[PDB]
Amino acid sequence: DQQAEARSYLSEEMIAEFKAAFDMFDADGGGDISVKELGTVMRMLGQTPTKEELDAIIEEVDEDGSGTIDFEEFLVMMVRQMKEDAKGKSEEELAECFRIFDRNADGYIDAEELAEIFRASGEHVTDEEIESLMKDGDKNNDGRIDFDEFLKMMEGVQ
Amino acid sequence: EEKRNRAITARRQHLKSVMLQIAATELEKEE
Ligand SMILES: [Ca+2]
Ligand SMILES: [Ca+2]
Repeated sequence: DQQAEARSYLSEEMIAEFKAAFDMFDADGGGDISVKELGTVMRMLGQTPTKEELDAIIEEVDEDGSGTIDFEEFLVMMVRQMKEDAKGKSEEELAECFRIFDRNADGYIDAEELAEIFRASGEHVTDEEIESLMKDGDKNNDGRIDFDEFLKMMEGVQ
Repeated sequence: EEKRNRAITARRQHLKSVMLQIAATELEKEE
């Protein structure tokens, strides 16, 4: 149900990598893994919950208590954790970056405005790069990105 | 095959970090 959201919130290459690790600890080959393997799988993909937090998670996902979790369950949870653990800029400071980024002040940052950004940087951002940044950032697909969408994209970024 | 995407997500996460700097930098020059 509230899964597709979690799916949406994650990029294509992320869900592609998450699987990889998941499948890795899936001998049963039933798109299933033991809750005693969660902590370690979550470690492979950046997350570092404390054993007490991993216990909380196990209680949430596996409520009925079978000792395993599927991939859609993995997703939904991984995303919540990623969010919880977040440690990026606040709303105030992130909104100021936004207005720096919105040249015409239409309430969006568009493809063109995007590449206008890395120009100030000494880096070389490929056309696709710009397109992928907007791709994951674009959630209603309006072709651009508004503040609220800019928040998610900036979630816990340093 | 999955090494690439690992890189893809990395590069992306990095560019977002850059964005914040560019922004920050520009926000100081506003003085
Ligand atoms: Ca704009
Ligand atoms: Ca959008």
